[PDB]
Amino acid sequence: EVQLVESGGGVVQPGGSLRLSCAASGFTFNSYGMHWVRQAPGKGLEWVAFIRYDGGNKYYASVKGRFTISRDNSKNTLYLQMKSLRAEDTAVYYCANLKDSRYSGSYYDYWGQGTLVTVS
Amino acid sequence: VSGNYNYLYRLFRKSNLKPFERDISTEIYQYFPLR
Amino acid sequence: VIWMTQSPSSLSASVGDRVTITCQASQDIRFYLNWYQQKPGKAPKLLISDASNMETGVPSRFSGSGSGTDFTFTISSLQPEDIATYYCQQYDNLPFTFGPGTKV
Repeated sequence: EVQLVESGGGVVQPGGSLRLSCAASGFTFNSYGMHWVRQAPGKGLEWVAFIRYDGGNKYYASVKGRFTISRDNSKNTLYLQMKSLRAEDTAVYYCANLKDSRYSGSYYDYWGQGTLVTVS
Repeated sequence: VSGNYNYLYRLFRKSNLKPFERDISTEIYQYFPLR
Repeated sequence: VIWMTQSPSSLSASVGDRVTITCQASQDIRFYLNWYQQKPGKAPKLLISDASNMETGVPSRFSGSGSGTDFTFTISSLQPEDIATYYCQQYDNLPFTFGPGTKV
């Protein structure tokens, strides 16, 4: 079965940093692009970042200049490095493979469970 | 004399074209894209 | 950046009623819209891709259509299991965006 497992959440102070990771299994992780999406309590879904299958091109949302997206295809692991975290960044962070006929080409839609990050 | 309205051009698009690219879509661009 | 909006933001309906949700894009995104359904405590589930294509396993009571800027999501007959927040998402260009979300 296909799984995406987020970890590395927790509580940090404003101006601090936190590195999140998502372990992938059950599918050809290294052939797909990957997305990060976050959702704060009381709000809707917010797209954060996207990285291509080869770890080459990177795209960012509100977070550009602070967050960095990367991956290691030998470990099937997706990373998100968040620096200069603000109170506004409190959210549940999901890793996902979003069905996309234009850019990633993914024909299947997968989501993790999400990890909570609190800034205070 | 009455005006030839058969010829059209694109005025609105979200991005610029690539060499020898063609775009004939008529979805209204943030306006009807052709005039 | 393409801005997405949905209407109504919240609707009241009973079981057996017909439910329609409107999604509107600030820019023409042709037929590259996804529809998601999210239940409390769970990750979003994809129901419709490319504006009108149904995902495998999705009940026939769900449907949708539209192109350009104006898209519609429909439930032909609301079930007790269809109480969720519905989102539309565009993937015509990066960055990708989700709508405000509609509460059923």
